[PDB]
Amino acid sequence: STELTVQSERAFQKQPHIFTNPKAKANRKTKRWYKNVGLGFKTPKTAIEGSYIDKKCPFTGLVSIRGKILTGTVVSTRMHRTIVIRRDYLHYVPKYNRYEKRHKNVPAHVSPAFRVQVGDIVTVGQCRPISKTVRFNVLKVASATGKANKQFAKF
Amino acid sequence: GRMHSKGKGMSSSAIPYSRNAPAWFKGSSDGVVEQIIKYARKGLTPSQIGVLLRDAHGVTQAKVITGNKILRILKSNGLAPEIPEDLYFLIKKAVSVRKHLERNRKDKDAKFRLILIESRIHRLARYYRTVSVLPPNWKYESATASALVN
Amino acid sequence: GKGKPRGLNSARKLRVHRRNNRWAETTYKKRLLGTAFKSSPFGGSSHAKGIVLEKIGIESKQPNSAIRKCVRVQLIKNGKKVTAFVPNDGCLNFVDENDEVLLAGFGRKGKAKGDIPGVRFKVVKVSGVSLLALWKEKKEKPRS
Amino acid sequence: TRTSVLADALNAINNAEKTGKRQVLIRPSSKVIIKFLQVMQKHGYIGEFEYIDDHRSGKIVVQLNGRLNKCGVISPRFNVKIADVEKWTANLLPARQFGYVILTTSAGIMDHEEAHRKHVSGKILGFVY
RNA sequence: GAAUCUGGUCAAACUUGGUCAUUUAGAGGAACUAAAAGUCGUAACAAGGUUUCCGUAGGUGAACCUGCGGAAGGAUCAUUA
RNA sequence: AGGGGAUCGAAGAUGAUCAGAUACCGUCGUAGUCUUAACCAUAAACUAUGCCGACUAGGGAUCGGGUGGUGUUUUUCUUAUGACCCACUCGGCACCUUACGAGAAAUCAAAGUCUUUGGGUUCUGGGGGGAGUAUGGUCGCAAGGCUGAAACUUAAAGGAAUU
RNA sequence: CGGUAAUUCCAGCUCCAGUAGCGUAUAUUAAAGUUGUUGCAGUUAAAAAGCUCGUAGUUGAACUUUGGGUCUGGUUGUCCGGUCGGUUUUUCAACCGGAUCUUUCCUUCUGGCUAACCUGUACUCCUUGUGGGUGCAGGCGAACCAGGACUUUUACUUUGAAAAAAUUAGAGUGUUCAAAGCAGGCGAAAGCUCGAAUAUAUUAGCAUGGAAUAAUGGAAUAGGAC
RNA sequence: GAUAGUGGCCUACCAUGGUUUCAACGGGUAACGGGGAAUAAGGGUUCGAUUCCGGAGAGGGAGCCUGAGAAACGGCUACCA
Ligand SMILES: [Mg+2]
Ligand SMILES: [Mg+2]
Ligand SMILES: [Mg+2]
Ligand SMILES: [Mg+2]
Ligand SMILES: [Mg+2]
Ligand SMILES: [Mg+2]
Ligand SMILES: [Mg+2]
Ligand SMILES: [Mg+2]
Ligand SMILES: [Mg+2]
Ligand SMILES: [Mg+2]
Ligand SMILES: [Mg+2]
Ligand SMILES: [Mg+2]
Ligand SMILES: [Mg+2]
Ligand SMILES: [Mg+2]
Ligand SMILES: [Mg+2]
Ligand SMILES: [Mg+2]
Ligand SMILES: [Mg+2]
Ligand SMILES: [Mg+2]
Ligand SMILES: [Mg+2]
Ligand SMILES: [Mg+2]
Ligand SMILES: [Mg+2]
Ligand SMILES: [Mg+2]
Ligand SMILES: [Mg+2]
Ligand SMILES: [Mg+2]
Ligand SMILES: [Mg+2]
Ligand SMILES: [Mg+2]
Repeated sequence: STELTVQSERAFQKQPHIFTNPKAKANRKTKRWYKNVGLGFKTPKTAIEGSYIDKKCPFTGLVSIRGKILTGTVVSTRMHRTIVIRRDYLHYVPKYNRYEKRHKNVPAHVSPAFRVQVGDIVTVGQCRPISKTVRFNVLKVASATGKANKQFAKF
Repeated sequence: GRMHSKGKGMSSSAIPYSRNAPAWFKGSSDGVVEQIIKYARKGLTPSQIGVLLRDAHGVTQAKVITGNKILRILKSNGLAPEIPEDLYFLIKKAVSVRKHLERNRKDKDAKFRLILIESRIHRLARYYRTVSVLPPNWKYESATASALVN
Repeated sequence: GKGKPRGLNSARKLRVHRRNNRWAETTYKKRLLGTAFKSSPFGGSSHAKGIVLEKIGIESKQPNSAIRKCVRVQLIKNGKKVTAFVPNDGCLNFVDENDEVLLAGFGRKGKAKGDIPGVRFKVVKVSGVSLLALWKEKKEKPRS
Repeated sequence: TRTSVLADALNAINNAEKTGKRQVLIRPSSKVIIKFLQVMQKHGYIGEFEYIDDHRSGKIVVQLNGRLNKCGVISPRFNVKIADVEKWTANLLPARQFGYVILTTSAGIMDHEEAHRKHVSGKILGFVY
């Protein structure tokens, strides 16, 4: 998520082993490293052009997307740089030949390359453990604008 | 079979088979549209306008002649109200009840009725939010409701 | 109609409802509360050994009349006191005070048998030897 | 609320048959219902049926020969898994020789025999004999 | 490079309290069941000899009785004009 | 807790009746009955029949509305209403006769369209007692309410009909 | 059952059942449609909340490509055994597919191989021929890849891949039979040789075919599509 | 910082989140989990300490040495019993 400033805390935040030689002056002035995650997913222009940092970004950081790729609706954005994803499914109870509606919340990491509101459907990829509960990293946000084009009813 | 009473009635208008304009009716769709617009300007709700059309003029149904429903037409011209008509009416009704209650307190039947009305309004509100006719946060209370009414 | 929900996604309700209902079925209740361990003189076991306190004749319920010849026993495992019927015509004079006795249930699953009121247990073995054996004169009681 | 239309139709048909009538008036009318009727027709449980256009939902007039002794929907459309069809057949049908379990598969609406032949399965609908 | 030793760290345990859980003595008290040749009536079943019930309140030796409202599971499917 | 307090009347007095009779019957009679602010949340709060929807069988009634009758009367001349009269129609409170369906039967146009078993749903029951008790919550100023056991006990308790 | 004829006690004799076994106790399963998803009850037997509102839950009208035709693969019945109890076609069938054409795209190209003739460049090895093919500039690409470009998202169902062995179902096999075991079998009885199969488990994940059913999404300040 | 390495695993500074009527949390289990077992129309119900596979533990709790591998107990150190 980030939210403004970039150079905002006690330590200088830089991409490790990326050097921006302060003698021969470049076009970008500071070199930005990125990679494409693969699996058919696309690295956004917000990630390449941006000034944000993140070690835990799947594009500009050090984590690698591998294993399971899940999808679900966003429940909570409140905690910084991460998210909560609800993941509705049907559990088959065999005795009654019917289905229970079930739940399971997946906490996931949000790269500051994304604008995520509560209720957006999000594609999330598995990676190396990031915190106590997080194993997943947001790859694609599917709800793009909602109705930000024509919000007002007047023709 | 009704929504808040034990009532079971089936009284309703029965729309005819033919979508096409009735053979006896002349005029023009444009004319009809103009009339509708005029009515809207004057300050009438869709239903009222429709009724007027049915009665004073040769209009059976607006969709039969023009190709569009009255509300749609209103919207197109930029005349459809801030609150949908039915909802507004409901709100007004609720307000009246509230006013009555304010005056006389021991009317328990009235109070009961008010609750029903409120519930109905809430239902309608929910529907509207889902359809996004109302702004998706619009709530109904008391003072606010009164303000809306007036 | 029909009181239950039917819809293809009901499942949970069907489960929970069934669970709730199950508690009205007495055996199930017994199993789940564990009343075989907490209450009941035998600790949910098929047999129990006890020490004979005294020999008590018990008057049967109605239609019938006869002194039944039972024994007041205190069980070794917990210390609970129970009445135990001594089967067959002689047999009561095989028992004696301060004697170790092996008691089974009566055959009603905790309930009292026939006409003998408040008695839920048989006497099977006195001082290590079967009552039946004694009765048939196949073995002898090896003192106490 | 009219929760199931097909069910209603089937019940009506059953009622008509039991009382000995030679024709029914089904009132809401759907695609599914029509398909069901067609299956019956094919198997000869029903005569000529016709769809009145109301410009709203529909209305079906069905001729009954008298051979149909029970329709019947099985309501919460259970997902039947090929090897499971047999069990259903055993349950619902009065014999092993005749009668049909109508089940909606992705290959279309058909009787169980047809499904077997085609090697498809899906959700159950109803039964006829 | 041993004894020894300064700070940590993990941390068994111990002293006095508090707390939750399960047990356990238990002066007394209030129950219910079983056995149904004790005592006082006869409450209910017949219009049960004041029709029964029910909610509730009071009263009583005990069934119970008496208000106020209700119900036939009532002893009435019944009085046109 | 105020106001009201005519009647009727738990308690009480009190006169009979009875072996007893602080019971029925008689005469009085505080509280209550009425009301204003609070509370209470239960009744055989019963149609002892949950709600929504579809379909199956006739028959008259009746209430509310609406249609068509050169139908009757009203009369201030046509009238126009109104009230009737007939016929149809939706909605209601019911009822009558048959069930070809149900059901243990009493009975039921639903209590029908269920071993030819699946329209959608909420709640409740699982032998009789113990017991709507014990306990723990919780709500009540209180009476109480909602929630609610077990040990133990027992071969029956019950339903509808029969002579 | 037993209070003086006890078919029920205690014995004797007969007889019945199971039998190297049979009884008793306590669980537990079937019986139990007495836990009910299949599949129960609730007017009177236990049971419909006093009544209404109401969030979750469960459930929820109908409606978008249907119809035709043209060929073309099978697969069993038939029509004879055309045959040395088995095997090949036709007269024929229903049944399951495939390609199309019907106002029809089935994701689209940036290219690789364009298999093939839509071809026609010399026209003929040659029965009087449009039987047949040495043969290459324009070019049908589905015969496959290797890369984009993004693909409404499910539930459901399909075939496949995985669900250790033992256990279970089950093929083979005279442990003398059987429970078992994975052995064995055939010789000249000089050495040779079958074996040690298959099938299940559905919950979840993976793969693919399907597009009925059930849901979701798109163009209404068009900031829509080419 | 620590670790073989990921990680509130721990530390500092900061933010206020995370889970929950689709039962969180708590309580119970006379609970090791599974393969499986008993029953046996179909659906189920009950059991699985136990020969195979996982996991724990060596009276209870800690703490470590040696080592590729142990927080080992037919190794050691302590405390409690
Ligand atoms: Mg209706
Ligand atoms: Mg409603
Ligand atoms: Mg009496
Ligand atoms: Mg009396
Ligand atoms: Mg009763
Ligand atoms: Mg008195
Ligand atoms: Mg007196
Ligand atoms: Mg008096
Ligand atoms: Mg009540
Ligand atoms: Mg009731
Ligand atoms: Mg009971
Ligand atoms: Mg009776
Ligand atoms: Mg004798
Ligand atoms: Mg059982
Ligand atoms: Mg029952
Ligand atoms: Mg009852
Ligand atoms: Mg639908
Ligand atoms: Mg086997
Ligand atoms: Mg344990
Ligand atoms: Mg277990
Ligand atoms: Mg185990
Ligand atoms: Mg154990
Ligand atoms: Mg030991
Ligand atoms: Mg150790
Ligand atoms: Mg040892
Ligand atoms: Mg060891």
